[PDB]
Amino acid sequence: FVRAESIVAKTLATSREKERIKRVSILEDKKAKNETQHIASGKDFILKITEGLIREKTTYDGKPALLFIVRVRGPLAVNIPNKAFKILSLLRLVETNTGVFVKLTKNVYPLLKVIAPYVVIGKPSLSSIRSLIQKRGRIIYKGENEAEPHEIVLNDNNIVEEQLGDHGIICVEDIIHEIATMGESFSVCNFFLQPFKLNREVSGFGSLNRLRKIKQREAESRTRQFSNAATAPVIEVDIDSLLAKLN
Amino acid sequence: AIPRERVIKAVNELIKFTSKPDDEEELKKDLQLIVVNNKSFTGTSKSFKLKLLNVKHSFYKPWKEASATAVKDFKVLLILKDSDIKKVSEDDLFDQLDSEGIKVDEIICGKDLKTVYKAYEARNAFISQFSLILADDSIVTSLPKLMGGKAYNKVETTPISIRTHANKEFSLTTLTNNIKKVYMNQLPVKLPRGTTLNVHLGNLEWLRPEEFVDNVELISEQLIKAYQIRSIFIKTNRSPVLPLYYNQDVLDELESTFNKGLMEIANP
Amino acid sequence: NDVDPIELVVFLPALCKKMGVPYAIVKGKARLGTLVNQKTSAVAALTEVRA
Amino acid sequence: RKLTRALGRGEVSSAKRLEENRDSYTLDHIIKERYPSFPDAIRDIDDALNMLFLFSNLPSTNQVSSKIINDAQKICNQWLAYVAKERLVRKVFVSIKGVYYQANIKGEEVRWLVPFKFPENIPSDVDFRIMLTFLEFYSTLLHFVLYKLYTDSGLIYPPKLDLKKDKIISGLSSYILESRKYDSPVASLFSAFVFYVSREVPIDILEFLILSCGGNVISEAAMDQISKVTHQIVDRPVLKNKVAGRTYIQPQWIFDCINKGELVPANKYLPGEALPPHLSPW
Amino acid sequence: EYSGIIYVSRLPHGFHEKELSKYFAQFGDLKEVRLARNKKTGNSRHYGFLEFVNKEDAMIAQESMNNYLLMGHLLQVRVLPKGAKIEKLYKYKKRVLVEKGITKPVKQLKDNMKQKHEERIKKLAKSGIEFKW
RNA sequence: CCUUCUCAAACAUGUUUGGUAGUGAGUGAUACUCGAGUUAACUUGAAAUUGCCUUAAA
Repeated sequence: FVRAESIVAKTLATSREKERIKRVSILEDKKAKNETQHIASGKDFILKITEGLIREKTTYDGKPALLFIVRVRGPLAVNIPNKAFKILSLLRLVETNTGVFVKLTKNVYPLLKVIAPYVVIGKPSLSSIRSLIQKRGRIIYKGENEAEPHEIVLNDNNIVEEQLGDHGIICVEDIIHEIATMGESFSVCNFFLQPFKLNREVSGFGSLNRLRKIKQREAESRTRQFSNAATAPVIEVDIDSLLAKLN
Repeated sequence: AIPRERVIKAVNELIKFTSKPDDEEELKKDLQLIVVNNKSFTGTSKSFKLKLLNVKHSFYKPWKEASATAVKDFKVLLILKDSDIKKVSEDDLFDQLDSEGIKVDEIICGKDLKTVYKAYEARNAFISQFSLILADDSIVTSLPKLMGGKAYNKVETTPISIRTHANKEFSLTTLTNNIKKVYMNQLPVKLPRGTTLNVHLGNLEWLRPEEFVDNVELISEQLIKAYQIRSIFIKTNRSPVLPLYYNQDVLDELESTFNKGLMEIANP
Repeated sequence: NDVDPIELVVFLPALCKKMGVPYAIVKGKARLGTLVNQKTSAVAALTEVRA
Repeated sequence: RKLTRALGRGEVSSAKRLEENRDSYTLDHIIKERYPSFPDAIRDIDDALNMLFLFSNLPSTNQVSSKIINDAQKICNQWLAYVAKERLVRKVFVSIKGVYYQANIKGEEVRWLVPFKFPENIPSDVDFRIMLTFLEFYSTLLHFVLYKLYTDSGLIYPPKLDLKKDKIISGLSSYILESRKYDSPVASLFSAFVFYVSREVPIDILEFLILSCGGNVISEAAMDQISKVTHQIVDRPVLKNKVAGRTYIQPQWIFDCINKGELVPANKYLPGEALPPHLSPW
Repeated sequence: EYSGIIYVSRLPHGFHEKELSKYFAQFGDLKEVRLARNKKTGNSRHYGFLEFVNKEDAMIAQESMNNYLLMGHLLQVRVLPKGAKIEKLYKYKKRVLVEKGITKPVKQLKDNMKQKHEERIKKLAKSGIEFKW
């Protein structure tokens, strides 16, 4: 059975999400046209939130950066609109507890503005990147004697050499270097790697685990905020601590 | 802009029109300016922000001084940020506006609108008792959902955006200066999507005809440069209009980054 | 509704009706106890509420 | 049971206070009962080392938690830092399963196994509860042993870690060991030698071996996050232009030199030549 | 007597045609669901009608949702009497405006506004208003 | 049974500019520009009978 209160709440939340996406899309179209008399702001803001929490709002310098994006559960009673779902599917983030690497540019920024309330965005350190790749590294490999490929752990440097040797990628250390420095064949290595399947910070429904869930929800509500302002900065959090908890 | 003797005669005749011998005895004495424009003031997009026009003579101070003999007295509402509501009090405005006699009767934030005045009846009862509403320009963009649509059907209940922050921090000095400037020099006017603009000049009992003439001449001189206006009239409730201006030559105007981002984030 | 002995509250609806006070019979003295930080509660009342 | 009652009644603050006001069991008395002799503890810590180095390389799952994995990683790093600083490693053998180390600790030989940094798959056929019980016991035992060894060497335990160093590379270099001639030839091996380790070479293995048989290490992989170099440790089929003053060797030279004790000539180890067999020291 | 038509009132903002159909399809098959909306703006008038294949199902829906409290609204559900079909309930959308054609020439419109000005002069003369021009 | 655009840049604490599309129903008079766009103000419990992603899981 389905209750009318849940139906109405989902309708209202979906309507608000659609309105937010509409306003963001209009602002981005006017910014792209760049000849518009009427606009709110004409640049990009990054809000770094660290730890009783401190927030620093900075202008986006525009130089291409490296981000790690983790798909978290979205706002309550929201059915994901078509544009946000399309961007998430193109980023290969259709399910939660999944992370990918992203090359941050001026063209990438409006996509993050669209998909802000479903992801957490951070700057991965080298130790976190090495931990992610050497702990959870998987590829889709088609053997010579296998018709259909299956997903296996990134255990062979020979497979890396035979798949990305034309670009000049020999080993997993080379893949790490390419991802870290964002050089050539960065996209090739990034999509050679599968999206990373993390594990939940709190699992279980005993009394201790429910208390941990309550604390986690309180902390996430305190940290992450839903601006719904169509000019909001992109929130950047401590992805090192997040990956320590999730890996 | 407007001939001085012409506007003086029009004002004298219209103020004579009231004194020939409920709300019938009180509403028929409010002076209105009509501006007829060739095109829409705003354009194809609706606007809720009130334009501010500066005049030589004070307007709200005569309103406060003449509200002493009215059923609904003159009141001021102040809406500030939820994070800056704690940094001020009634004394923090009294000690700076006691010289000018400007009294802020109520200070609220968005939390009060969201919790205490959430209900429609309570919100209407709270809003309708204020004559001048001022709000911080940061929170003024969320007010169409908080104060509701009934509050925007009148110029007196429509909020006025004021600059409260100096150097990106809450400056009580800038807040007080903007409050004083709004209360003394400037008046609001709602720009509609049509071609007729109605300006509430005030009440005949508030000010003398000389002050009315000076204020309306300054308003006309300021609004001539703003747009390509077409006609100007002066009227009162239950009375016809009187022309004051006419121009002709202004009439002759009557006759993918998103996909690039998707490509950059996609592999093929 | 589950008060034993029932005489403790069997007169309450009539008293509320005679005094013109809105009342409601609810299931669970344990539920009312969670309301008032007790194990059980035979009755709860709202007198003053916020604006 | 009481926490469940508080949560069911909806007293979140009371539940938080109950969770704060709890005491957990410790295994220190059991450790002291089962190992009255520190030589007995040293003779038994080999299985503890194997289990901890296995669990420090596992990914986090529903059964195994990030806290447990991080604690195992910390204690393994502390053990490696102690061994490298006191210069006590004696034998190394790189087998297809992993790297076997033998080190002389307190007059006793300890042999343990370190797996490679690759995502091993969980079989979902083992008793993780039993293994985690063993892991808790082993963690307590090795905490006791590490405390005693650091104190007997005159060092502060637990050693502090450098946060930016751990952000660069999270290994034994993170923990700096503070206070308050070694035995030739293995400890004195690679003295006054600076090795530029290439990217494909295993940095943790090479750095641990060189630091235990003291030398300087310059990691190419450390330059991603952002002179004295005598040797460069590389493993590639074709190599680019080479520094004239720098000797270019393969990683097996280090292992063979450690296993021999004497300094094996570096001529027999070149990036474009065959390699001599890597014999087991045992 | 009673038909299979249900009148619903005091609806919240999120309750619309599709929401009502989705909710009451659990009670029974719906012949037609309509919601009163404003003609110029696409905003509901907070009441609507539904038709059930079974009048007994309509009666069950009424006795189930007669005084349901929903987001501060005490919903009201009535069974319409025998007959009394529902009619003329259009699903209006948010109307937009656009400038139409202006076929009168500049000279004709200037003459029209000058004649309006002369008419205003005549009206001021008629109403005993002593003003110039 | 969800919860509302809480601001930007230019110049020297100040001046200019952009940024705000609403619960519904009803009463009403009065003027302006082409069935359209505008125009004093009054009522009301949130009022109402028909304008053709799944560990917020069982």
